[PDB]
Amino acid sequence: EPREEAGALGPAWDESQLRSYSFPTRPIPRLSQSDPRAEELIENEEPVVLTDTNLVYPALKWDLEYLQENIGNGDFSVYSASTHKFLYYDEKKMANFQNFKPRSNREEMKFHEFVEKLQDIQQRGGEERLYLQQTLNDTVGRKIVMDFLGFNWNWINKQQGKRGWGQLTSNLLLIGMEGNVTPAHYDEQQNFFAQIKGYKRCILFPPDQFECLYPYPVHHPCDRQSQVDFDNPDYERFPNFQNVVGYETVVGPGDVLYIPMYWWHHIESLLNGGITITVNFWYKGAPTPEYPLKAHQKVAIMRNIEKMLGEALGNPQEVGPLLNTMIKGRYN
Amino acid sequence: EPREEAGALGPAWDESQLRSYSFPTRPIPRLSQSDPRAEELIENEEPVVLTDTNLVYPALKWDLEYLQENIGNGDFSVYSASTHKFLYYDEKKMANFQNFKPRSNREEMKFHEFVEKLQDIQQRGGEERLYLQQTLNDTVGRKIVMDFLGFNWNWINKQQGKRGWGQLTSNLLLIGMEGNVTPAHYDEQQNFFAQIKGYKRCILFPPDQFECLYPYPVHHPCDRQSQVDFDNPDYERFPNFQNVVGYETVVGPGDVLYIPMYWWHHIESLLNGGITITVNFWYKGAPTPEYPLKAHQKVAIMRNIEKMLGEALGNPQEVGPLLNTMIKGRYN
Amino acid sequence: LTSYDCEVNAPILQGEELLRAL
Amino acid sequence: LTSYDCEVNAPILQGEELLRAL
Ligand SMILES: O=C(O)CNC(=O)C(=O)O
Ligand SMILES: O=C(O)CNC(=O)C(=O)O
Ligand SMILES: [Zn+2]
Ligand SMILES: [Zn+2]
Repeated sequence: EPREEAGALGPAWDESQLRSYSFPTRPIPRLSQSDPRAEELIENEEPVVLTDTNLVYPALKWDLEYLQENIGNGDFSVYSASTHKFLYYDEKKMANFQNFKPRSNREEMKFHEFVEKLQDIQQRGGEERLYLQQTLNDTVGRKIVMDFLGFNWNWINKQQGKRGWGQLTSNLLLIGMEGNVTPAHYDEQQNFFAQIKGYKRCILFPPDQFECLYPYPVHHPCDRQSQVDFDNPDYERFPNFQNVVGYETVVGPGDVLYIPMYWWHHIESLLNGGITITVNFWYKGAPTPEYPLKAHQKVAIMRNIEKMLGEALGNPQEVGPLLNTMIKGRYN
Repeated sequence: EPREEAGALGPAWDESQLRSYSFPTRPIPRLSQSDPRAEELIENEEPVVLTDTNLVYPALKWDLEYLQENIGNGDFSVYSASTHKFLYYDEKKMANFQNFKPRSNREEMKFHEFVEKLQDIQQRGGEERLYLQQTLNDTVGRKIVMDFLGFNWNWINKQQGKRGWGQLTSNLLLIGMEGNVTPAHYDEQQNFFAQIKGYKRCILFPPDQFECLYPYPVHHPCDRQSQVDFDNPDYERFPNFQNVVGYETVVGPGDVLYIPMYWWHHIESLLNGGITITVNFWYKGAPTPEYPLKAHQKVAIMRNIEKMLGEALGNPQEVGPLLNTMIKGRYN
Repeated sequence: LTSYDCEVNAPILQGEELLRAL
Repeated sequence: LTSYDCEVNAPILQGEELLRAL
């Protein structure tokens, strides 16, 4: 049930703002950072929404005006799409799949340019959609630098130390239009996902649901993304999607969602909820040291096999036929 | 067409002595050792029957009486079976497949014991079948040692040198009853197969027919053997067996069949042809050094993947499910 | 085999380096 | 990956060793 905003400002959002899907879900726990149960969850690589870390406390005031004024003159990657779905793709892998035609294009622009584009669409009632996704770097301005420095490093550093994680590799700034969706995928890093403006519905699936989510081949540009179209699932090609079960939540300003490494996640900015802003914190996982093997370890194994085969055969397109040749009449 | 034996002794064998199968074949070339075409074939890892190497010239006089008298008091492995089919199995791998029940059993005995058993079966009109298969070693007697030393080492050593092969690992003595069959399999060594007494029909398939022959899993005791029952093929489990095409020949005393590493072979002692005797020469292949990859190289790759997965998962029985999980909805 | 890389839905100063520099 | 073992339908003096000894 949607939470009530302090001061009797009503419900933060309602059901009608959620897209509808074919699968059930259970709620991710929302807990205080001081609650031992939250620590148990993170330690165990299970998701949890933390309500009071103050992780990005100083960014809570951010909005397009403040960012345009302070974020510098660096370039920003902005994706453009004609659908609500922003399927991630790896440009470096495009050569090996000449027939893949991305539904979204990346354009580099200045922040003011991004803001202007958002304005032109609104005014012209256009259907175009934009999603800015850009790692925070040295070119940001003074005020932003001050804000960044005011993040709760004390808490997040203890988290990094307590779990044996590797280094912070980056913080991605995500600014999206209402209704935008990042389709289901898994990342190979641990993520603290800090919501700043607006509301995002996050649906997660554990690594042991690999069989139900059907990731693209490792050498395909959509490596790590699910092939299933959540809006129109093809149960013929992906029969086990009929067995998928999610853990869901809606995060708002101030909330931090722990998205554990290898966990699938589908993220959507609420319909009619305005622009969203998020900043993530990506950490390399702990080192690989016992049976029985964990689901995520098996996933690590499958990726490696695919990778080795691709190199050994000299053509990634030869990966499938060999695998098929290996199992038919033998293991299936 | 069956050859004519010197001195007008008639046909060496006839069609009625061949078992019947569902697939077609083409003849393997029979050539003189001095013929350049024979050298081209071996160089290219293609089968050839050499008619005049004199490779085991001194063994042409061997028969059960001479061997019983001269082969020593060492132990001999003898397989016993109630079917004509002597499917090879690796005893060391039996623990990992508790449910595999071999159709043949191995018994160690003295040569005279083997000969006696052959006699008791004949006399008692029994249906039992025996196949002796034993590596030649130090315990053989003086006369046999003399015979072995008289093999044409000059020719076979040049062959080993010309092809870059590794060392002679062994020579297997095979003594079989008429009608015995060794079902289709591939060996990881190069083989010069020297026929001594009786006639054997040898049907070979190139390594690129892997998809049609359906070898057992690498960790299964029948690793390297085809799962298809040539006498009653199940086209439902093994549909591509309907596309298999063999290279066949019948070898007799004095002939040497080159069976190239990784080539499938099915070997049968002619029906009503009496006992057969053969001695093989197994050499390690040349070293692994260019695209496009050869069929046998791909086979090498598949074995390795299976092997690595088995070790990595800690249970070979987990190999299939992981592979299946890797391809369904992804590569198939 | 059990070893893993660090790929995510973003291309490869930032992270730890950004922070320390600041 | 392309590397291979030397397994055949027989268990593991003989071969080269038998010959030289003789
Ligand atoms: O917020 C989004 O739309 C996408 N974010 C992620 O997938 C992520 O942070 O790992
Ligand atoms: O002769 C036989 O029955 C079996 N021989 C082989 O499979 C071989 O020599 O490689
Ligand atoms: Zn992600
Ligand atoms: Zn063989």
